[PDB]
Amino acid sequence: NTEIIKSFKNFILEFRLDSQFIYRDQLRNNILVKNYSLTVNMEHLIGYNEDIYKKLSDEPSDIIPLFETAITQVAKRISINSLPTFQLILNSNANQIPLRDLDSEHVSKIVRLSGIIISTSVLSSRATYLSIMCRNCRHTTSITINNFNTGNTVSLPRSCNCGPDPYIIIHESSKFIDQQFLKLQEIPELVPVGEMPRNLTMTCDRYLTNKVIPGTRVTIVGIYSIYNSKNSGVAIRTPYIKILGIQSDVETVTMFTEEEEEEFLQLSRNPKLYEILTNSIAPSIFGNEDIKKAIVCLLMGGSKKILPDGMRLRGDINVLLLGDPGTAKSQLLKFVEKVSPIAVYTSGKGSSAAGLTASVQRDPMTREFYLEGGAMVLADGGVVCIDEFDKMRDEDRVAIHEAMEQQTISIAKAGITTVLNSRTSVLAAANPIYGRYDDLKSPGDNIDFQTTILSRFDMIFIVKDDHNEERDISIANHVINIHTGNANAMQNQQEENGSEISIEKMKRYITYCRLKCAPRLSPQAAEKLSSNFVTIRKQLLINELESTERPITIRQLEAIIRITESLAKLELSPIAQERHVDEAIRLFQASTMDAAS
Amino acid sequence: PNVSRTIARELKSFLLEYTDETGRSVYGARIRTLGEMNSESLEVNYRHLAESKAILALFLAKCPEEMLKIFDLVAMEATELHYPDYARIHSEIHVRISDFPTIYSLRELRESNLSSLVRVTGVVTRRTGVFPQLKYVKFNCLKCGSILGPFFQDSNEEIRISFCTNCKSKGPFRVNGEKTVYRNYQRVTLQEAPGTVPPGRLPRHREVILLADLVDVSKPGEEVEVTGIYKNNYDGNLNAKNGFPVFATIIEANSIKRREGNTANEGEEGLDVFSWTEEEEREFRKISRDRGIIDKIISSMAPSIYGHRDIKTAVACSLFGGVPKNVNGKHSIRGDINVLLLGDPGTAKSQILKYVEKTAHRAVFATGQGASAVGLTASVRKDPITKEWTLEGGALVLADKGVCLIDEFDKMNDQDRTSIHEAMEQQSISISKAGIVTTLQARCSIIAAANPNGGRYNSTLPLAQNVSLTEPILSRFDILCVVRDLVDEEADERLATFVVDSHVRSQLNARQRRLQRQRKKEEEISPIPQELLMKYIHYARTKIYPKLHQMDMDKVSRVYADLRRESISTGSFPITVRHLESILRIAESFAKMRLSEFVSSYDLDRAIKVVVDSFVDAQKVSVRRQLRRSFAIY
Amino acid sequence: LLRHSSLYDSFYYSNYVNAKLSLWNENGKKRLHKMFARMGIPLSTAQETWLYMDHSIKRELGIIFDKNLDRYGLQDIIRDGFVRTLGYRGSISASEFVEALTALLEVGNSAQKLTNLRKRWVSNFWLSWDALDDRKVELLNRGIQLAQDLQRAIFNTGVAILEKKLIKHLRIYRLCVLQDGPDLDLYRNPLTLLRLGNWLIECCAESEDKQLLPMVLASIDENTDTYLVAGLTPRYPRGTKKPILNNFSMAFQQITAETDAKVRIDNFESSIIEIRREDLSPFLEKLTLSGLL
DNA sequence: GATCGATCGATAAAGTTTTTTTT
DNA sequence: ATCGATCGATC
Ligand SMILES: Nc1ncnc2c1ncn2[C@@H]1O[C@H](COP(=O)(O)OP(=O)(O)OP(=O)(O)O)[C@@H](O)[C@H]1O
Ligand SMILES: Nc1ncnc2c1ncn2[C@@H]1O[C@H](COP(=O)(O)OP(=O)(O)OP(=O)(O)O)[C@@H](O)[C@H]1O
Repeated sequence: NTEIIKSFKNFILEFRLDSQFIYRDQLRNNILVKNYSLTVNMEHLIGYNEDIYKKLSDEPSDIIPLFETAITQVAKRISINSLPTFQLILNSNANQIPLRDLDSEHVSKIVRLSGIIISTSVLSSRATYLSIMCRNCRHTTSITINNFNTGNTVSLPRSCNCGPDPYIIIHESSKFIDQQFLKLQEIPELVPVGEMPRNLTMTCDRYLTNKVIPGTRVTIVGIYSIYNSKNSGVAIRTPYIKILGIQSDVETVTMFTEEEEEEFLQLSRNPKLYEILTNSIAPSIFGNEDIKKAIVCLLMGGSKKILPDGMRLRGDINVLLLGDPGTAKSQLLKFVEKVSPIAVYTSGKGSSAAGLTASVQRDPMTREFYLEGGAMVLADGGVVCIDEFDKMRDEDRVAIHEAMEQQTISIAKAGITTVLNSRTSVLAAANPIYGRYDDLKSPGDNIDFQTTILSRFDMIFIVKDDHNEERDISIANHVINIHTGNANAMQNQQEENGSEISIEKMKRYITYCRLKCAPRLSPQAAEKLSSNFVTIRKQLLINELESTERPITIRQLEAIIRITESLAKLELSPIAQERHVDEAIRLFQASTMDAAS
Repeated sequence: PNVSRTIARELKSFLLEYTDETGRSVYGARIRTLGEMNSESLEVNYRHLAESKAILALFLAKCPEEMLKIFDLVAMEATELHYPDYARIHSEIHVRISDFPTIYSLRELRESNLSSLVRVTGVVTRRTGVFPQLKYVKFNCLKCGSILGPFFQDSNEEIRISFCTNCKSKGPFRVNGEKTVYRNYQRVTLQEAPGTVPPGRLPRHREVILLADLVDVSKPGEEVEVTGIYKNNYDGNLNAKNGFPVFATIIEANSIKRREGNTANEGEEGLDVFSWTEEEEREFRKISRDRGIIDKIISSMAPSIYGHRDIKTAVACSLFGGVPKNVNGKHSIRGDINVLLLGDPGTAKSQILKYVEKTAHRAVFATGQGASAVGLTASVRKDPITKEWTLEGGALVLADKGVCLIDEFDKMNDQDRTSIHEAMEQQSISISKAGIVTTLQARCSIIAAANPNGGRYNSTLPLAQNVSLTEPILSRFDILCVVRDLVDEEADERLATFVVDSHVRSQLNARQRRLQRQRKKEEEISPIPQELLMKYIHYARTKIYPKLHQMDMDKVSRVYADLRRESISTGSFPITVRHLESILRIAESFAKMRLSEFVSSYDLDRAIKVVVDSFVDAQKVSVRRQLRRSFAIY
Repeated sequence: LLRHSSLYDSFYYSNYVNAKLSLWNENGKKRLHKMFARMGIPLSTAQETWLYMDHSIKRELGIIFDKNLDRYGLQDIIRDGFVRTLGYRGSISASEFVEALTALLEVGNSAQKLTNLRKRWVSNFWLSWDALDDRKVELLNRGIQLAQDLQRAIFNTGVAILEKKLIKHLRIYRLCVLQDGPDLDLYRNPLTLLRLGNWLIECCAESEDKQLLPMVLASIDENTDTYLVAGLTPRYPRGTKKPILNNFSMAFQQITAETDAKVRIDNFESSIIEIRREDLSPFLEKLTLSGLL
């Protein structure tokens, strides 16, 4: 109402805490750079009046438009015409009833949720300012459609003998807003008896869209209003969420503040990063020092050279594990999932290997095909994780050969044939032929036939089962510490708070130090690896005279040059050194003699 | 009329003044308890239903639904005096009805059954989600009074009119948006489950319309049986057959319960009471503060089978479970215990798994051949004619405590066993075959019924020579129960004179006299009967969580280290980091049965001396030398 | 901490008020779900149903708390109270305000390790004295969020020792020796220990018409058996006609004069001393005979 | 009361390459 | 866009 409005233009130009005067001092600061938006922060709003909140929190749609018009008028005042309407962004943190209140009282009430968005759609257009002409008398009006009860808020009237529906929609003086129809999925840990999860639907506005990629946790605040589409028995309807503010966690397109890198620059000046991360990554893993160094260089990566001709160099690494059960080859892999920016966990069976890359289907509108799914289209930049590279006998091998070593797939199916980009990084952990007897026989028979998959991977660990009767009792001392008593929650808060790094700071950290520094190895260091390699092939061919066959080829040699590029991304030095590169071969030379044994 | 106003007085007296079985105000106690949880439900006892139908059989099977609407408004006043102002929250209550003495299948419905109470079983097929329903049609004119009050909309009939009490014109009726509450609505369609049916024929279809506080109680695939009313909706339009003088079928429901088992009862174990209110919870503490309960419970658990002790120690420990102890931002911890039996072909190993299926709360029995490599876990069923590729799981997502029989289906052993040994290792496994990348959560338990190639001692050599199952999948279990029977007389009669007496185990007072006959038939030597012992496992698992201490730990350090050392130089099958994890896990399983939250000293060496002997007793001829080390543990 | 936090959370320390009545762990979640459950509490706008919507709901508490007069007799809840405001930014009263200062004094960080421990409490003291002006605001809330978990932390062993049933009524006092449970590290500083006793004096705040004596506890975290043992005061259930002060400090002069083998009074308050492990067992043996009340 | 004229509302659409277990 | 049915007005 007008009276209500008189009670908001007189409130969002003098609200302040103690001499900062903030809401004029950001609205001006948001009219210079074109954004046209507010962040009210409703829990901070309550200082005026509980009544004016309660005329909002009990009734909808009317309140949003009245508030928007008041803000537009104040914005107009802070100038002296090209002036668009604004949009609001609200945010609070009460608690998130996950997906349980459905119809009881939470219809058109303010609500806060948490989910994982999986499926985006293409953009669209709805109008917000029109100009309408009649057939009979050339009448001219203008009707604005701001907020919604989707369309059919108000229809085109009959007034201007005169025939009905005399009006049309011209396209010469109009404005448009875009919706999304992105689909929210439940975070799959908090509905536990035995059931599958469900899903909802949500739309939004332009100045808060395209802020999400699928594969992230998000929190979300909004309305629970109801539409009705006539494409089921009783006159029913359907639920959806009009959303207001995605004040989620980080993106997990590199814009952020300066103090986030201030401590990072204050940490990177300390030259103790490489030895301290091996403890600070996995706080519940007994040592395993050689493997732990390989995981931090996998997550960072190398570079990508598009050198001045057609071809390119595949600048990344892909580790591979195998070993006996009970030796941490599997439980380590859930640990790399949370720390990655983008991580996918399809670790089982291969899951119908043609469906790993891309899939088509008949689509219900227009009876057509296009491309929808895939386990590799969403995992660019990050890392996938799979297992069991023995009993996928059908088609796992034919589905990763083109997927690796060029990362340029193209689907030859009934519709398109397009080379969509990929920058993926694979990771796997398998089993040999029941472990023990394989390492007590002729040392082949690990992958039963093919060496051609092994030559695409580069870095291979082989763990074993010793009987060291001394350190094992410390391991038996180690597991009873974590498993009950939970003193490592209090030990790794009394050794971490000055020395170690918590689990969530690295997710902040890795996305910054990758996306800034473009490094290059030292040019005079090229004498080192060339002098290194020539005896390794001699160390190879000293074994084949013993009637021994299989695997070392040159692709691992151009992988070590990516390995020495990896820690240069860690130290963020644009040039490499020789104390740098000798520790890198120190990691690989502990996996050169593995081919001998 | 007006005499039905007195009917509410005539039953609030007849219900609330007295509850049977020596008073105690049974129905007068379960009212306030479901008021405390704020869950909008009530029950009716069948024996009370037997006594509250004497003047009401001609008001149940004659008029089932409008009798209930006047039955609903008395239950408010039955608790308004008890809980004042309870109507200010959610303003509504509706009753539910318990079991009924009919056994109708899906086939046996005629005209005489309609507009009355019905009871039928089946299975739930394809189902929809949850919508809101208008439930109060505030009608709207255009020029006259546009508020005709919130109506009472029916089922699929679209109850409206053209003009009444305002004009007689063709002005249509519209909506507006003031104070119209919503109940929900969920149309599960039902298929007849292929149990009690003359086979070799087709299934038959119905429709079920649920109601407000009965949404999503069922899961797709699981067996249910429903008690409700019958209704008709002569829509005058059908388009599979031609239009004809026919009418459809709609079954509205008042209650729903889970699958039942061993359908031979007369007065219990068909109604899921599971409601430990007064006579149970006040009692169940003194049964927990005795000194030999764990020496009494596992002896009295499976009563039909005398046998060797250690299996009943293990299989009782399996369904008692441990704890899924979460942690900070690091790796989770398995909270499950997975036994594996090994038996001679002819000992009682197929029965303990059969008996434990009843005594659990939920189960599954996928056995032998025909177990698909995917059908255990989730699978994608393809779309119908206008739909999307959705996710319809099978066995393991339904079962939280499931039972399989992986003995030696060798032709399919190389198919499915790559899909069960990652339900434990990378626990909460789900898959993305040509669909969506998701991860369901299933903290399932696994028992097994392994079977060697012939006799139990098919070799002297270790178990890799005995079973065809290889090493690493076998190491995903905790313990190997193995049986022995060569030649005896006095131990042979101890089964032989025992099992012969088991075959000798072949109206208001007389209903309870048969119930008193049910006491003595299982209380020959009186081994703590199963009328109530299963009734507290359900809150022995969802109410109590245990913890440990630190001063009682380092005795186990040499136990893991030396025994692993003693079995690498003598390598039959190894132990790893996970055996000791199972050592402390089954330790706190026993302490959960004291209802105690602690861990004593008596439970550790108990739990040690059930694993160390059961590992060593399958080695070789040289088990005799290992037993010379054995009493050093004791 | 109600106007800061969630009227929900009373869920823990309303059982403290039922420990002020009769119970702590057995029946409370079976008991509490009528009075403090006028709804299964809605979490839609709950941040302003303990801020704002309680205009109608805590005024219903204004008309509940005279019909909960008789419901359990639980009248250690009505208090006159006092409050301050700021002009904006929400009200803050003075009842919860002293609670933040105590907890923030705790956290916020041979025989040579004690110097690096004795210098910690003086340092974290200093980040509280500054918290009395508007020149700092945004760390006052840090004590608020560190209030409502440490109480959950201090309870997490109090329910353990109460169901351990290791409180031995010897003749006059009751002896409890917390040897080692979990989470032992939060008991070096003495200010948590008086609160732990303040919860532990209330579990024995039933009738107890005879034997109204407070207890003496014991704990250890570090080397050479420091054992910052302490005593309490008995408490009246608000019916002082006999102002009982202390009987222990009189006897504390005796045992610091008789044995003289690693006994200390170096800690400041006389209600807290130190004792060695092989001397704390003959500590009570001179105390069970010396009746000095 | 019956007949004629005018106005308003309702009526017409189409399929056959990928992917699952199975023999 | 065309055809059929229903309602209103006029004879
Ligand atoms: N090196 C290690 N350090 C600490 N804990 C370990 C280590 N190796 C295994 N564990 C422990 O083993 C426990 C269970 O592991 P899990 O049962 O998943 O092993 P697994 O998958 O059989 O081993 P593998 O991955 O070799 O097959 C985990 O809680 C983990 O703490
Ligand atoms: N110890 C026992 N006590 C009582 N009955 C027994 C015992 N052992 C066997 N039986 C009886 O023998 C019958 C045969 O079933 P049994 O348990 O031998 O199958 P099984 O050999 O275990 O089958 P599988 O080897 O396929 O598991 C059972 O019905 C059971 O009643």
